[PDB]
Amino acid sequence: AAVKTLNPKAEVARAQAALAVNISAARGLQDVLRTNLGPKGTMKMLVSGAGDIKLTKDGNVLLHEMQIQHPTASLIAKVATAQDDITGDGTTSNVLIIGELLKQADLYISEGLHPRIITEGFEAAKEKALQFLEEVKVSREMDRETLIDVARTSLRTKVHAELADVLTEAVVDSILAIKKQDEPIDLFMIEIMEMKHKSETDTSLIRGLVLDHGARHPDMKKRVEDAYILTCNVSLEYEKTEVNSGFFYKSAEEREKLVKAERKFIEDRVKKIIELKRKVCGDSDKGFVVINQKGIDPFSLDALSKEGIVALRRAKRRNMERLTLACGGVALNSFDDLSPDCLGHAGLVYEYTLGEEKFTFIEKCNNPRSVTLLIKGPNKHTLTQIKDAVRDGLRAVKNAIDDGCVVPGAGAVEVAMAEALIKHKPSVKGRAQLGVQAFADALLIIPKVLAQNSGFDLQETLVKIQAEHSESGQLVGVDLNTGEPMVAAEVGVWDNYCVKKQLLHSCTVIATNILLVDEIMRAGM
Amino acid sequence: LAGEMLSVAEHFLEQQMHPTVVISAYRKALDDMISTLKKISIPVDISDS
Amino acid sequence: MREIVHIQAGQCGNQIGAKFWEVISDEHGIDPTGTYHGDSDLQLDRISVYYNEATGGKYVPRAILVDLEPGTMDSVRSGPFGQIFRPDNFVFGQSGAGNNWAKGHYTEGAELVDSVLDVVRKEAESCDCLQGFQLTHSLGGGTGSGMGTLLISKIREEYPDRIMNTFSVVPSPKVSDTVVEPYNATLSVHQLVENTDETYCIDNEALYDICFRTLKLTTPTYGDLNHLVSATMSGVTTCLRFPGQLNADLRKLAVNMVPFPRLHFFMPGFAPLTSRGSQQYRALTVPELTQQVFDAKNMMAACDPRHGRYLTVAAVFRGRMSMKEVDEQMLNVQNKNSSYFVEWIPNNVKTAVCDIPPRGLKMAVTFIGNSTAIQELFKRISEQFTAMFRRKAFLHWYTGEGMDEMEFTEAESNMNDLVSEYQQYQ
Amino acid sequence: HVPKAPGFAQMLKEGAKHFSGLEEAVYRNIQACKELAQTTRTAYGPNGMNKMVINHLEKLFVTNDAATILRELEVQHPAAKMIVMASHMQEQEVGDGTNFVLVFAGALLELAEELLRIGLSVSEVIEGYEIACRKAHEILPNLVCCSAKNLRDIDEVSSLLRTSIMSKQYGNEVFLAKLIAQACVSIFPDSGHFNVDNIRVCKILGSGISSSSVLHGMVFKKETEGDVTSVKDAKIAVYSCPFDGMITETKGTVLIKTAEELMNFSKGEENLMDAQVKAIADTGANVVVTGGKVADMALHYANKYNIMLVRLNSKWDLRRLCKTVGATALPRLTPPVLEEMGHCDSVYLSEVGDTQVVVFKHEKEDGAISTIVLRGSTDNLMDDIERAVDDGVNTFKVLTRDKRLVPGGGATEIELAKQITSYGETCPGLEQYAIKKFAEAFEAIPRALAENSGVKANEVISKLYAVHQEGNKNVGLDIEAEVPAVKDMLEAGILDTYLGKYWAIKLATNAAVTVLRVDQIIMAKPA
Ligand SMILES: Nc1ncnc2c1ncn2[C@@H]1O[C@H](COP(=O)(O)OP(=O)(O)O)[C@@H](O)[C@H]1O
Ligand SMILES: Nc1ncnc2c1ncn2[C@@H]1O[C@H](COP(=O)(O)OP(=O)(O)O)[C@@H](O)[C@H]1O
Ligand SMILES: [Mg+2]
Repeated sequence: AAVKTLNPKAEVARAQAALAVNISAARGLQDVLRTNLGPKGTMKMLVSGAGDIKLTKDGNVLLHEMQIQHPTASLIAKVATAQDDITGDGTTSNVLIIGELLKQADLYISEGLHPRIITEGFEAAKEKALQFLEEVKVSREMDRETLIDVARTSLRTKVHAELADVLTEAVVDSILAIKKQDEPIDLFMIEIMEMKHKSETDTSLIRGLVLDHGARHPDMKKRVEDAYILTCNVSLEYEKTEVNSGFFYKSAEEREKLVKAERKFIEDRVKKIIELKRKVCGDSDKGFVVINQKGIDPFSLDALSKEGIVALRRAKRRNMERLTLACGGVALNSFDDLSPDCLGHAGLVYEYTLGEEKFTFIEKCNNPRSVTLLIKGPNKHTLTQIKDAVRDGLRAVKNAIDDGCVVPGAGAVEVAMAEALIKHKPSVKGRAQLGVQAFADALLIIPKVLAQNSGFDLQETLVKIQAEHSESGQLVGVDLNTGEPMVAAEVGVWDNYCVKKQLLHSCTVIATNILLVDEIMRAGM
Repeated sequence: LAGEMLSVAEHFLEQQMHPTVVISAYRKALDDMISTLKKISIPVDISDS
Repeated sequence: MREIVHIQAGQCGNQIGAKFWEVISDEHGIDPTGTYHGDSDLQLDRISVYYNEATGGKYVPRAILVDLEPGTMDSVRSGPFGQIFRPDNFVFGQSGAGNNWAKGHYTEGAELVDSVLDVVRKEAESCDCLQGFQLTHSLGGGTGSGMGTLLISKIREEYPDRIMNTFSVVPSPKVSDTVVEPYNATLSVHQLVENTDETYCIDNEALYDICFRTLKLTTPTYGDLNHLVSATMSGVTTCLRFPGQLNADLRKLAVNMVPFPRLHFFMPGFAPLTSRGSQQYRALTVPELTQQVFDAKNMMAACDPRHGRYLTVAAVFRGRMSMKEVDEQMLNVQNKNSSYFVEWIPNNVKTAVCDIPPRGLKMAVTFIGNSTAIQELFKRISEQFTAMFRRKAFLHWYTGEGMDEMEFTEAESNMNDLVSEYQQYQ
Repeated sequence: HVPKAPGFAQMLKEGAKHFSGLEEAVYRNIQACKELAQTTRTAYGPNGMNKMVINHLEKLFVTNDAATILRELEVQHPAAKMIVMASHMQEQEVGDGTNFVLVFAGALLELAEELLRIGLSVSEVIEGYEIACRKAHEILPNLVCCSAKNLRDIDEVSSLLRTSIMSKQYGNEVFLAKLIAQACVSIFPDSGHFNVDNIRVCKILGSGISSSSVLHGMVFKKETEGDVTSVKDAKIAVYSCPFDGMITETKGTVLIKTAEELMNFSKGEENLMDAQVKAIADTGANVVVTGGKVADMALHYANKYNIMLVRLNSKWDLRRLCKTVGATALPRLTPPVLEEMGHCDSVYLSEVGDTQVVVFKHEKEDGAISTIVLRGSTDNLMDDIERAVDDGVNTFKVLTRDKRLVPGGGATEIELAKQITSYGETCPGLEQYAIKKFAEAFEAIPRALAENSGVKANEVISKLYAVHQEGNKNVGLDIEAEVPAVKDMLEAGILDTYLGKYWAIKLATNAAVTVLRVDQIIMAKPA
């Protein structure tokens, strides 16, 4: 080789050699990740070097937390990273298309043909697959019963179907009360808190917010009803000047006068708070809660506790965005224009301690537009199962609201798309006739893996499914309980349109680029 | 078969049973398996091809 | 009050940070699984400064360990007393930095630093009065320059008024690890003179000749390297962790170390330096340890204090001694060697002492102070930065992650302005 | 000559291992959790044995409670950590029954290997266990025979707390039941939230367990620095600031410009501190407790006006003292205290076991806080009784949340083994085999009680089903002597933690299901 002459410590791979490196590594990631596609998949226990258990079967967490050092596996992991970043689900099915787009193409390239001829057939097959996907999508005007079946499909494939009935009520009802009137739903308004209280099948949907820090004073009230939220960003603790100044005093009687005077600017901020409580008709209970993102010294905590004001400290950055919408106040950065217009309202503000760790709850709001899924998993690894499934389910219902159409389920899309490429296979009129055949057989791995994980036959299932599609017009699919071809649009199994659109685009470009690689080498030392 | 007869023997060792009791039950079961095969047997004509 | 949260970010920060808590847990007598083994208020009063007391008597160190590597921080997981921290103070990173400054900011830093700021928020809940933060990192490391520069900028959005005491491991002028070390050293310091106030300079490869000549070590390693660095780290945080007559916390150290806020590069060090066999055959007096820190044999960086001039001198002693002999001994050097000191400062050498002895040594002093010794080291970094950027060598490793050619131009103009900033009073 | 087998399809690990299949992953997770079930089987029950466990810090832990054993054993198997963390959740929820999780889930996975190797796979064992687990939570309200409702006093809760004590302290079951009765009932919140943090244990090295007692107050391990150790009025002023004066926070610097400001500065500092100590002597205070340090001038006027000083370096101990005497910790220096004073009955000092202690003893108004002063011959014995005391405090929190009880000692698990077997015989499906194996997992729990008592468990488990003929539902185990002839449990008084039995079945079933879901294991290189 030429690279061995210039650098003697530089490995290389030739034309017929680098193709066998990328294809055999794509089969290595395919044979591992095909055991978790669908509800009948198996759980994978992932142990790191420390010893912690990461029990999950999502395709993005499997590829990142896997001890593999391969250049081909690093290319598929980057495409799988963007699939779980912008649209959630569609990561396990992403790798299985690339694992079949390189295996079905190896049957032609090794039999005399050139790899560029196969890539010309992939673009002509992608044009028909994109037009066929727009004909099978179903617009259902974003009904709240439709979004249940969309969230149920994404949640079953990550849990054992006892928590899928609980998490669907916590995902669909959370995504509806955020934004209205054709507004893009921000996913930062949903807080995900990890608790340990009861059990995994006890995750509820808090209509307000759940803060992970409690009151930092023992004399404060633990349960406050009909409260006023005062969201602050000022620093109530003692701060000095920016210029280094210090103090200078002569006698000991002037020493105590400087300690009283150095807290005057601090107590002026506290006197603006306790006078706001007297201007909101404080002849009742009239609870007051200050979340107060910046820290508070215990001198001001003792002053606010005597008036009956609960004061938290050290809040998050987005806690001044979620609580501002939930309480309806104004997140102030100063106390120069304090007014009752910037105050919030909550019917119940209470705390609870779980092993010397308080959790502040804010509930009973009118129109919060900001909720919190309270995950109460028993173990530490069970919290990672629900959190990775909630964000897989929240991004599934967010795409079904933004896009106006719903795409059908398991085999109602991939089988019908492969049959459309057979009748349009002589439409290319050239050497790329076998490229459309390699793309149509690669899309059939989704009914093949789902029939394999459920325990049924692989080839006997695909004959009966393609027979019911060719002898009818209904988009029939795979049933993971009986094996008979069942329609996915009637049983309540749906999918996202942007997932299937990017599965035809991200997997096709990354397959046409890998097949055109013939000089895998390592230089730079 | 020896791996399975020891598989069921491990269950009784957890039940605070002495190994001489299980072996004395194995020898009584061994003498009855030989007598059962001789009752279900069939004579063969060795001259038949 | 005056709580300080410690942030050990980087590969070299966790190796120093592993032995940083070994000195504090031994001097204070804090049991890792019990409650305490102190004797009086010299050790039991300042527990709440660096530790948060849990319910039952167990003490937890206010420490955050950040690393973009699972295998590096696993030694601090279940190794030399690493099971004492919080479980959420072990933020791992599955994507390595690769000794690249642009990769740790735009690729790794865009997804991790929102979670690292959550650990500082949970540590600040148990702080009734947050004094500041410390940051131990390195310039020649990927995580030390990636998760050390981006972490120090996002912490000012939440803490704009609090002081900062950064610890920076400078690269060595003797040996080199990779050719992107002038790139990582120029970019990390260029955002460090912007809005910080304290930064030390420790050279690890320069200490291999100190252990070979003075500490009598034939084959040194990383374990013998960080032992005397931890003695220098404990010398600065001595009056912060032990009460005494010369009360000077980090707030009093931020003012009386720098007359100007930009020229905040110091030269740490300590004294004496004894081996494992020749330690008991040596007496330690007050003018013996006070006159050893000014020479070149007690420097933590590869610099020469015999051709420079100091600005502010602070020294912390260990042991009950007469501190009036320290000021009278150092005032006689300021009259005969006035070209090395300041001409208008009547008391250049400050005094600090405690009543807690160190580990191993009987008496010990530390040297904290800035001079023009960082000026000659900043010229060699900009000299290597000039020859590499003029050929534009390995710029696609940086510009492919989100950098540009104008990014290195502004990083070269202000770093050469810092050379002229130290060139005025030299 | 000799060839070898290389990698085949996906061997890309740099020193890591990979497990897949029923034999390499599922059956090896069963055999690893089977060894933890046989480990704590000896320490289960009133006749259980202790275990001297040495952790990485070379210190001794001797106990018979399975919760603190797993915290010191450095287990590295991943599926074995799932049964350790499930037993840790039993300690955080109810505080008792952590050994029940290791026996029940250890028998669930052991009988799961007898089902995967005989027939159906994990798709029906998991669905077969969850059917019998939901039916197991329906028999538990039907097995409640007594309730901890009538006469909530120190006489009735002494017998209700004997079961949690005798399982770890068999010989000291009577004296520890009286010490846990005079402490838990005295801190009652008058039908409110019961706090387990308001009971502290002061380990005093000395004589045996017969000298242990419960004092209404708090007992510390510090000194006075004064001569006012005899206080009978006990008006306590609590401060969190250091009792040494008032210094500023920014820099602090005295500036002298003339000779009148230098000479009068020393006398002006003494008159400033004298007016602050005498300000609390005019209010009637006797005990001044601070959190920080105390200067020499503060000790000069504390002994002059005859007020006692208490140094509390811990800040969590300072908050417990405010709930003891009913005071408020003042962050500022000494004010004229209006109404935030403390009020105790007797504050004194005494050297007990060569340890000078400070006792805030409440004579008449006894119920604000309780402290159990334990006396032991060794420091390791006082840790084992403190584990037995804290299990008695957590049992009192269970009876506050749910007053129902079930007959323990083996009487509950046999009735659970009989009703689940009735559901298994009436199940017209292939999942009935896992339901009958779920009832046999309850059979091994009184089997561990008979093996620790030196009795043959085959004759013990045969008499339990013979006396459970559809109407008794109460006969457990009589482990006081050999040749059992087992009797009733309501007559002997062995019944405890129905809510403890409710969470222990739910957590151990979810622990065994989580192991069976693991079909493929990918571990990393350990460091
Ligand atoms: N209830 C169901 N019935 C049939 N097929 C399903 C069902 N739920 C999910 N699937 C199929 O499983 C496939 C993978 O789902 P999922 O694992 O959530 O996404 P990914 O595999 O991309 O991570 C989908 O293509 C879908 O068709
Ligand atoms: N007096 C008694 N007679 C018979 N059995 C008893 C007696 N006291 C306790 N036991 C048994 O000892 C067992 C102790 O269980 P234990 O280890 O305390 O469970 P956990 O670890 O969940 O607290 C109980 O299951 C109970 O049946
Ligand atoms: Mg017990």
